[PDB]
Amino acid sequence: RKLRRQMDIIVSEVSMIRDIREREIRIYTDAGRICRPLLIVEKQKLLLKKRHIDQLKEREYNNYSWQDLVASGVVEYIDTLEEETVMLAMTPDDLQEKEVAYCSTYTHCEIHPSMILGVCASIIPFPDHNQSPRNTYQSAMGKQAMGVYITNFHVRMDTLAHVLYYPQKPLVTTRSMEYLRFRELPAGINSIVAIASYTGYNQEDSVIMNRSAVDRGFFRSVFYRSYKEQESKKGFDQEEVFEKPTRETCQGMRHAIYDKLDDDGLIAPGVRVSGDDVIIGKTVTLPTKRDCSTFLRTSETGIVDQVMVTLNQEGYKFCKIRVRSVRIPQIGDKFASRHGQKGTCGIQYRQEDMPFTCEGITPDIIINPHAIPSRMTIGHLIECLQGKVSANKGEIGDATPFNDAVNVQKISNLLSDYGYHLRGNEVLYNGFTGRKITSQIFIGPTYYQRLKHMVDDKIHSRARGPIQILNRQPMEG
Amino acid sequence: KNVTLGVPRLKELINISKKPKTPSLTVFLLGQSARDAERA
Amino acid sequence: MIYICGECHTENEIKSRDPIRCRECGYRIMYKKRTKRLVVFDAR
Amino acid sequence: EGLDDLENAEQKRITTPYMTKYERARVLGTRALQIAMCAPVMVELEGETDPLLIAMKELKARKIPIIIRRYLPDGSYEDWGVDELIISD
Amino acid sequence: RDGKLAKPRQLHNTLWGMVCPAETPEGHAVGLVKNLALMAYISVGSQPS
Amino acid sequence: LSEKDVDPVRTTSNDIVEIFTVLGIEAVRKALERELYHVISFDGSYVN
Amino acid sequence: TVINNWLLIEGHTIGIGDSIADSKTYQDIQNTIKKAKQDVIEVIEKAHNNELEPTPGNTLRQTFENQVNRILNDARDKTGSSAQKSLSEYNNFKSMVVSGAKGSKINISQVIAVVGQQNVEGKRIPFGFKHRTLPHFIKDDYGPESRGFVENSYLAGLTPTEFFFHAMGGREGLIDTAVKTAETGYIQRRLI
Amino acid sequence: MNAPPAFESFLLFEGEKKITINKDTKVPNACLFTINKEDHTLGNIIKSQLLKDPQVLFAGYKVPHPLEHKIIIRVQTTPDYSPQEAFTNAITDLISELSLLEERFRVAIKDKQEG
Amino acid sequence: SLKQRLKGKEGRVRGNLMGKRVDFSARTVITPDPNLSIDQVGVPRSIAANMTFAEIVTPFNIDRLQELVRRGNSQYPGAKYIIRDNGDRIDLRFHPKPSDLHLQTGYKVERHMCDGDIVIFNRQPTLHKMSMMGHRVRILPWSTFRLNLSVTTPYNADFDGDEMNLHLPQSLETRAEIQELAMVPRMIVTPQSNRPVMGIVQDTLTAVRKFTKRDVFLERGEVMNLLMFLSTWDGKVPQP
Amino acid sequence: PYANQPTVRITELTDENVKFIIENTDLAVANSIRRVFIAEVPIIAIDWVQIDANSSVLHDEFIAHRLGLIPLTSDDIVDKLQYSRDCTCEEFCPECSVEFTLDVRCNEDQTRHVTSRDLISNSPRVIPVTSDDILIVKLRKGQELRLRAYAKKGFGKEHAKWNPTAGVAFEYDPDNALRHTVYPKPEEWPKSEYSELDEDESQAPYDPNGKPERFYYNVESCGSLRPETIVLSALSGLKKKLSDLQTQLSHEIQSDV
Amino acid sequence: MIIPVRCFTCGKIVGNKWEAYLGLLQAEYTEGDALDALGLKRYCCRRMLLAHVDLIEKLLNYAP
Amino acid sequence: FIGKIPIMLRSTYCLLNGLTDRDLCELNECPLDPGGYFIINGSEKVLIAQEKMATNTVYVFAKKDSKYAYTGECRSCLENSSRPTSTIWVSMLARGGQ
Ligand SMILES: [Mg+2]
Ligand SMILES: [Zn+2]
Ligand SMILES: [Zn+2]
Ligand SMILES: [Zn+2]
Repeated sequence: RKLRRQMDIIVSEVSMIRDIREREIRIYTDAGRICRPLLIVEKQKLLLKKRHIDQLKEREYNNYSWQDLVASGVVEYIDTLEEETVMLAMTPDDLQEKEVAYCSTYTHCEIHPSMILGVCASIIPFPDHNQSPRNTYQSAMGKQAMGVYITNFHVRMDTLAHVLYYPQKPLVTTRSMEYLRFRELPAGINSIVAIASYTGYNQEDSVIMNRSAVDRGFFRSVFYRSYKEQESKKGFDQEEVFEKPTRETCQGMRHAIYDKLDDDGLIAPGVRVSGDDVIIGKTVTLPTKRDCSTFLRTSETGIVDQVMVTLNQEGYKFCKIRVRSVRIPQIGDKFASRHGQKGTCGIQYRQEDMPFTCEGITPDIIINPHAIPSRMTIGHLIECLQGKVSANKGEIGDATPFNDAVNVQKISNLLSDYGYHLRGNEVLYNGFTGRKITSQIFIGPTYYQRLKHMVDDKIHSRARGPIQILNRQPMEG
Repeated sequence: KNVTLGVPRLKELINISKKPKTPSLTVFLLGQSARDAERA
Repeated sequence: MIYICGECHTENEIKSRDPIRCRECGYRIMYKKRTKRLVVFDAR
Repeated sequence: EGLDDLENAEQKRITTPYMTKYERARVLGTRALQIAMCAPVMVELEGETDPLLIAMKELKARKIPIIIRRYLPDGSYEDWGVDELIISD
Repeated sequence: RDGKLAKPRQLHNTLWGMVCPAETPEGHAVGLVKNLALMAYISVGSQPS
Repeated sequence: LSEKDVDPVRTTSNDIVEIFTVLGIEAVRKALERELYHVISFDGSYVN
Repeated sequence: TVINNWLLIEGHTIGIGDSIADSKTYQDIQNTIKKAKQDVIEVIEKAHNNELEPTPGNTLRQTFENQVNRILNDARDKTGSSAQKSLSEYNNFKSMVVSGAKGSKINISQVIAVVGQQNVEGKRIPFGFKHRTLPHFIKDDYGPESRGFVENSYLAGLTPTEFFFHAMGGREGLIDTAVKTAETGYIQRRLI
Repeated sequence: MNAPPAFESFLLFEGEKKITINKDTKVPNACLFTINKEDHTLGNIIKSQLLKDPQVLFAGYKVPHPLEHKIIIRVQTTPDYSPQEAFTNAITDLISELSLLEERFRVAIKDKQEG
Repeated sequence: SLKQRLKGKEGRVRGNLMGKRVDFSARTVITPDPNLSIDQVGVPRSIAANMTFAEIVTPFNIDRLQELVRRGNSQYPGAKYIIRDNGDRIDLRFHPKPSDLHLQTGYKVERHMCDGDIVIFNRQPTLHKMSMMGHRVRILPWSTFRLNLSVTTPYNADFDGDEMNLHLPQSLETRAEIQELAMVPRMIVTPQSNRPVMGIVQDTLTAVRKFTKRDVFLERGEVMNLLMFLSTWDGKVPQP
Repeated sequence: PYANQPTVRITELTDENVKFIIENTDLAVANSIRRVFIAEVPIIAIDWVQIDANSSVLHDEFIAHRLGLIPLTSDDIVDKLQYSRDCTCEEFCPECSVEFTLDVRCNEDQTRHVTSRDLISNSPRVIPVTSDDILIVKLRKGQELRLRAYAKKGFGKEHAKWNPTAGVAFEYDPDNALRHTVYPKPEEWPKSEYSELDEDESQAPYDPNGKPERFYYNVESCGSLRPETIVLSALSGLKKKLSDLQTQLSHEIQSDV
Repeated sequence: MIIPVRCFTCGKIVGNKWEAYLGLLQAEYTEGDALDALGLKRYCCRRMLLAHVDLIEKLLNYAP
Repeated sequence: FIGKIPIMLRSTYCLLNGLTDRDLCELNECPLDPGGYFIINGSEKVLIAQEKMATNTVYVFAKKDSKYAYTGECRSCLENSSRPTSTIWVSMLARGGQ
C-alpha cells in the first residue's frame, strides 16, 4: 500500500486484496478492472488537508492537479475487489465522528456520494427525492431530448440532427453538470409549469402548451436531414452521372418539374423542397439513358441548407445535401420534465386562454396533477419550487443529491421572502372567465426537454398505395 | 416457504408437463388430528 | 455554376468535365452558391 | 423468450325465435347494400339518404324481405323470415 | 452461455460507484447495458514484473 | 389418500398429472378449474 | 364534459404543500422509526445470544428474518397510517387517493412518511459483498439500514445507501415489467 | 402539414355566416345562437349581460371544440319576451357600457396627465 | 428454392396469409380530447383526405356525389376516383372537367373520408375485443388522433407518445357490421368479468369526488354554464 | 336589466405601463377587456421577409423569426393602415404594409452586432421601438446579412408577435371577501399590493351578498403602442366587434322574420 | 444560440438587455442585482437572462 | 508499409492531440467534443466496452441440473499474449448416483 500511495514501484491502478480469513493475498495488474478514486482515512482522520485544497484552488498558473493528490498519497484508486476489504466512510462530517462510534477502523472515505451516478443520471435534480424507476426512465429521455449536440453542428452534415433554437441552462442544476458541460451545451428550456387540470386536455400524461410562447420560439427547433449520393462507374455498361434529365436526353420522363435542379444535376441551397421535388438528378447509361433521381419523401418539407461536392474514399464524385426543416411545437410532440414525466402536447392555448397569476404570468406548460402521485416524482416538485426561488433570487439553484444543506424547508423559507406562497402555490385566474380558481395552483420554473419524437415524423397514411408486383400486397411507395 | 403462482402457474396449467415447478399436496385430517396439533 | 471552396471560401466556376479540385487551394470540398431565386419567409 | 419458456439454465323449428346480434348485423348490412344498389325500399322513407339508416327503418318496421337460413350442426337448417324473428334492439 | 447460469440484469451491490444504478435501458436490455459512474476508471494494465 | 386418519375426500394435489392418473379426467376438469381459479383470484381479479 | 368544465372553477393541483406534514406528525414518524430500530436491535441481540428460538417449520435465519421483516413492515404501516390520518381535507394527494383516480395509500406514506424496506427476490438486500451489503457497513450487519430499510421519505430524500438500495429494489420492478410485458402475450396466443 | 391557418380563427370563409339562429324545440321561447369565428371574448361577455336581464330565464354559452372557432349561446326568455330581443338588447347594453368606459378612460388619461 | 418460400415466419402461409399488410389504414400519435364522444375519433385532415371510401351512386346522393367529384383531390372533402358500371377507374385529379365527369346510378365514387365515417381503431398489443373498437370519424386540424379519456381504459392507452391503428371499412356490409357489433358503446361492458371495461378516470374521477361532496354549491351562472355541456338535458332548470 | 355604469381611476401612467382600476363592472366584461389587450389590439409587425444573403450562423427562417418578434412604432399609423386581406391592392404596398430593409456586412476583426438599429423602413411612422437596440444575429469578419421585409397590420390572436402587451396583470377582490379562492391556511398567503387588510388580518369577512367589482389592471406595453393607447384601442376594438355582431344579427333576424 | 427577442411567458423584450446584463455582471453586480437594475421584475423574465447561454459567441469562432 | 490502423480521435496519435481550443476551432472541430471514437467511412464509430469474466482466476460454482455437484473453473490466458483463452474445469461428481 505504501509503495502504491507513493507510486514508487506499484502504479495506482494496481489493486492488492488480502483475504485475511483465507491467508490469501491477490495482486491484480491486468487491464479491464473497474476502479474509482477514494480518499484515504487514517486514525479516523482524512489525509486530505486544507493545504491540498488551497493548492487545488490555485490550480491555474501553479500546475498543481489531481496527480499531485495521488502522488501525495491523499487519494487512491480502489477496485471492486479491494472494496471488500475497505471500510468506506460516506462522509467525514459524520461517518468517522467519534460521537457516532459506528466503526473505528475506516480505511477510506467517499469524495462525494453523488458520484455513483452516470452521465444521464447526473442531470436529474434531486434524484434522491424520486422513485427509482423514474430515474431510470429519465436516463433514457435525457438521451432522446433536443438541444445542441455539438458546437460545430453547422459544418457537420449528420443524417439526422435536431438543434433547439433557444437552449437554456437549467435554473436548478446538479454540481456534476459543470463537468458534463451541460451549461455550455444545454438540452432544454426552463418552462413556467403549472400543475393543474386545465380543461382536461393534459389528462393521462398529456401536456398543454402556451401558443403565444410557441409563437415566440418556445421549444422551437431546426431539423437537419443530410442526403448523400455518389456516381460510380462500376461496370463498363453502366455510367451514372449527375445532370438534370431533359426530354431529348431521357427517352421517358415524368411530368414532375426538375427545374429545381441546376445544370450539374444538384439542387441549389435556399430552394424549398417537398416530396414532389427532386434534390439530385442522376442518370445511368443503359446497356438513351435512364434516370435514377433521388426524390424526397412526402413528409419531407424544408429548404436546402447546404450542398457539398467532393471525392469520397472510393475517389468517385460524391455529394451531400442537407435539408433544413423547422419543427415548431405542435399537438402530439413529446416533452419530458427531466424527472421521467414524458408527455405529448395535447392542445395549445393562447396567452389569453391560459390561466394567469395576479402578476399576469401565464404558464408555458400545464401538466396533469395525477401524474405526480403515482410516479412520486417529488424531485420534480422540489425542482419547480427551487426554480421559483432561483429565478427570483437570481442564482442557479443546486440540486445535487445527498446534500444536507438544501431541503424543502429552507427553499420554502427563501420563497416566502419573495412574496410567494412558501409551498409554491399561486392564486390563478381562469383565462376564459377571469374568475379566480378555487384551488391554488402549484406553478414555477421547471426545466423541460423536447424529445426527437415529432408527430410529423410518425404520422403516416395508406390508401390503395403501391403494391409489390410479385406478391400483389401493400408496400411503401 | 414459496409456491409458484401467477403467470408461471397459468403457464403450467396450459403447459401440462410431467414435472411442475412446485408439485404439492393439500392433506386434510379426519379425527382428533384435525383438532389436536400433537395428533396432527 | 459557381462553387465555394470549403477551405479558402473562394468562388470558382466548374464544369461537368473538370475535377472538383479548387483552382488555387487544391481543396476538394466545394459548396454550391446560394440560389439566386427569391425565397419568402413568413416571420412566424 | 425461449430462456423463460424452457428455464433449462439461468314448421319444426328448434332455434330461438330471437334475432341474434350477428344476424341483425349481416341483415342490416346486406339490406343497406341492396338499397344502395337501387333496390326498392319496403318502407316509406322521408328525408332519408343513408342506405344504412334506411335499412334500420325497414328493420324496425319488420319490412326487410330477407330470410335467414340457420344451419344446424347436424346439417339441417331453419328458414326464418326477418318478420318472424324478435328484434333484440 | 455464461449469462444463462446467473441473471446479470439485477443491480448487484458491487456496482456501487462503479456503474450508474439508475441509467439502464427499458425492454429486453434492462440491466444488460450499463454506464460508467462519473469517477469510474478502468485499469489500463501493466507488466507484473 | 390410502393412509389412515387422512381425509380421502378433501385431500388433493396441485399436480394435474397426478389427479389424472389417480382420480381421472373428470377430477382433472374440476381440479384444473379450481387451480385456474386460484391463480386468477389470488390477486383479487375475477373472470366469468 | 360537465365535470371538466366545473373543474375550471374548482381547479385541481398537486404540490409541495401536499407532501408537507405537521411537525407533530414528523415527530410521531421519527419516534416510531426509532422504536422500530430498537426493536430490531433487540431481536438481533437475542439471536446473537442464542435467546431466539426458531419457529416450527422454519430455521433460525428464517425465524430471525420473519421477526425483523414484520417489525419493519409494522413500522412502515404505523408511520404510513399516522401520516395519512394527519392529512387535511385540502390535501390533494388524499383527494386523488380517495377518488381512486391515481395513487394509493402506500404512495402517500412513501412520499410523506417512510418509503420502507427494499426487497430483491422477496428478501432483504443480499450481501453482494461478502458479509456486507455495501463497503460502508460492518460485516454481518443485519440492522435495518444495512439490509435496505429506507427510513426517509421521498420528501426528506434518501441517503446515499438508501438510494442505491432503492435502485436495487426498483431494478426488480423494471425486470419483472419487461418479463410480464413479453410473456403475457405468449400465454394468450397459445390459449387461442 | 395539418396546421390550420392562424387567420381562420377569426376570418369567416366564403359563404360562412357570422351568426345563425336555431329555435330550441325542447323549450318554448328558447333559441340557439351559433356565432362563427368568435370565442370566450364575446361568448362570456354576452352571457353575463343576458344573465343580468330579469326576463332571461336561461343564458349560457359553450365552445363545441377548442380547435373549432364557433360559440353556441342558448338563451331562454319569459313567454312575453323573445330571445332575439334579449340578445340584441344585451349587445346594445355592452356597446353602451363600453362607449361610456371609453369616454371615462380618455378623461382619466387627461386628468392623470394634467394633474 | 420452392420449399424455402413456404417455410419460416416470412413464408407464404405465416408471412403472406395468416398476417399481411392492409390498405386504407393510418397510424399516428394519439392525444386526448375531452370534447369528443367515447365512440368518436378525431382524425387529421391530411389522413382523411388521403383515405377514401367507395360510395355507390344512388338517386339519393347523385347530387351530393357530383359535387364531391368536381371538388376533386385539391379541395377537401372531395374524391379520388370514379368507378363506372364497366368497372374502370378514373382519377379525378387528372381531368376534372365536369362534362366528362357526369355521374349516373350504379357508379362508385371514392370520396375522401369525412365526419361520421365508421372506422376500426386499434392499439397493439391486441389482447381482447375492446382493443379494436368501431369509431365515428371527426375531422380535426392537427396531425394527431384524438381519443376520449374514457376509452383509454379498454385500450390501456396513455398519451405519453402511444400510437394507434385506424382501419376504414370499405363496404356497407362491413361498415354496418362494425356499427352493430364493434362500436365503443357496445363494448362498455366486458363479458370477461361481468363489469364495465371502461370507467371515469383521472381529472373527471377526482373532480366528481369533489363535485359530489355535500358542501359543493353552484350559483345560477355556474349551473347554466354546466348545463350547456349536458347534451341529455331536457331544457328544464331544476329547482335549486 | 341594462348596462353597468363603469368608472375608471388611473393609479399609474408611464411610457412602459398604465395601472388603473375599473369599478361597477361585471367580471365577464372586465375579463373580456384583458383578453382584448392580448389578442384583439392591432399593431404593425414584420410578417414577410426576403433574405438575399445570410452568411451568419443562424438560418434564414430563424433570422426571420427574430425579426417578426421585434416591436415596431405603430401608435397612429396602425389606425390608418389596412389589412392586406382588406386592402384593394394586389400585393404589399404603402396602403397595407410598410417596407423594411437590412443590409449589414462585416469586414472588421471586431464582431458586428446587427441590431434593430440596422433596420431601415420606408415610412418614418413605423420604426423599431428601440430606434438599447434589440439584438439580431452577430456577424464575423466576412459574414453578411442582407434582406428586405414587410410589416403589416395584425393582432395577437393571429400570432404572439402582434401582441402589444408585455404582461397584463389583472386582479379583483384582493382581500378574498368573495371567497372565490379558499386558502387552506390564510396566514400562509402574502398580502396583495391592493389589499386593505391589517397586519393581523388574513382575509376579509365573507360577503355572501358581494359580487366581483373594482377590477385592478396593470397593462405593460412592449413599446409598439403606448400603454394608454392599448386600452383605448382595445375598448374601441371590443365595441367594434360587438357592433359588427349586432349588425349581422339584425340581418339574420330580419331575414327570418 | 442567441438571446430570445421576446420573453416566452409574457412577451417582454429581453433581446436588448443581454449586453446590458453582461455589462452589469462585469461591473460586479450580482446576477440578481443585475436583473433588478434592468427592471426584470417578473421571475419569468429573469429566467430568460439568468438561464440564457449565448452560444453564438462560440459559433462565431468558426470561419464563415 | 504493412497497413493502416484506425485512429481514435483526440488520442495521443490523433492530430487533434494537444491542440488548444483555438486550434480545434480553426480546424472546424468542437473543443468540447470528448473524442474517444473512430471515424469509419465518415461514420463515428464508438467501441462499447464488453463485460466478461476475469481470466486466470479460480471460480467455484454449483449446477443443480448438471451431474457435477461443484465445479472449479479457471479461464487461463497467457500474460498479454496468446489471446485464445483455454478454460480448465475441475468438477466434483455428485454423491446421489445409484
Ligand atoms: Mg402511451
Ligand atoms: Zn481553395
Ligand atoms: Zn398592398
Ligand atoms: Zn416575462
